[PDB]
Amino acid sequence: SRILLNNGAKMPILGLGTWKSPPGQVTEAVKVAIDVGYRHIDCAHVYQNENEVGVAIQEKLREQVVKREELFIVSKLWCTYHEKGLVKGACQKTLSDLKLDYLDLYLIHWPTGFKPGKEFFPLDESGNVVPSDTNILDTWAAMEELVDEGLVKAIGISNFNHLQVEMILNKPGLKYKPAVNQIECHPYLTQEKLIQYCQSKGIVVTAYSPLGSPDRPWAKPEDPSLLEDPRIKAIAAKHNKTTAQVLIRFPMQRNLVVIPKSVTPERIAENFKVFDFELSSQDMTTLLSYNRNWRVCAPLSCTSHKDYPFHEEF
Ligand SMILES: NC(=O)c1ccc[n+]([C@@H]2O[C@H](COP(=O)([O-])OP(=O)(O)OC[C@H]3O[C@@H](n4cnc5c(N)ncnc54)[C@H](OP(=O)(O)O)[C@@H]3O)[C@@H](O)[C@H]2O)c1
Ligand SMILES: O=C(O)Cc1nn(Cc2nc3cc(C(F)(F)F)ccc3s2)c(=O)c2ccccc12
Repeated sequence: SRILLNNGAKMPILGLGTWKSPPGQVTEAVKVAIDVGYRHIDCAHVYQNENEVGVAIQEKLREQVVKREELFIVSKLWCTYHEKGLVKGACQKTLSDLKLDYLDLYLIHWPTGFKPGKEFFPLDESGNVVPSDTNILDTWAAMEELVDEGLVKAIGISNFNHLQVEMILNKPGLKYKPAVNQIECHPYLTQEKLIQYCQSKGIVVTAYSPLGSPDRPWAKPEDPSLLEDPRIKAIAAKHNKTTAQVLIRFPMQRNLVVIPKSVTPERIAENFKVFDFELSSQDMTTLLSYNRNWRVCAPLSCTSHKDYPFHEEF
């Protein structure tokens, strides 16, 4: 159920995603997730619900359902906080909201720095994202100070291409290698080259949007829909599982961590019931064959940033 990180800690391979979970419902989702066995929760300041996630963890600690040491809590440094002088503050905001004294894992959320300010997505008069003049290495160094201060046990990156990861690995005077690279990954975006790269460097990959993010706010009706793909439904039916269950078990058999999101109690329980079956060799091969290089997260508004990650092949 856990994968060994390069800081000596073990990370639960199945976690709960919290992007688009309203504060209205996320407290309940987390409480239930913890009741049915989740120990990993994936969070972010930009998700605007960390207080409410905090509320649920604190209550379950107090109910004596779980202890802190058994929980693996992940958050992410948003783009507007890449300046080295802003990083600790941003982490401590997250810590305070979550009502925690440490994070198990803190990620650079995107490789791209945006103009610091109140707005999460600063756009100019004409809709282009306004970048900041930060660079990956300076931001990484700032992430390193958080480990050395005991605020976070591990640090990592998200949405970095293999050259951006290589930049960090080759940093003269590097203090900590990234532990995790969290990237979009599912049968329509199978990431074979970037996964092979990361795992060859002892960097654990976390798969996000594993169900295709049907609730992503820019969805178009003509877009491919993983959960409704009849080819996947057919794999599911043969195993007497749901398509979500197939889609969650798929990265697990690639030695990935996976973080499906739900606020629906029934689905939170369903999604965790994936350690009682296996996908066969043909199933895995079949699912990888559905790759189309289609991304949930890849906005036109960011494509001119110097650090945009998705120009490179991988
Ligand atoms: N690092 C980054 O840049 C980044 C980017 C995107 C996502 N992430 C993380 O990855 C997590 C997962 O990705 P995601 O939120 O984009 O989407 P996802 O997990 O692929 O899909 C979530 C959608 O699927 C529905 N769903 C969940 N379980 C289901 C089931 N058993 N049957 C049918 N529908 C089900 C959910 O509905 P209900 O909730 O209404 O039940 C929701 O609409 C995020 O929440 C976030 O923590 C990180
Ligand atoms: O961030 C999440 O976890 C989910 C997420 N994704 N996206 C699509 C994005 N695509 C990006 C692309 C870059 C890029 F690096 F590529 F330029 C940088 C930043 C972003 S945000 C959003 O617009 C968003 C808005 C609010 C809360 C969460 C999200």
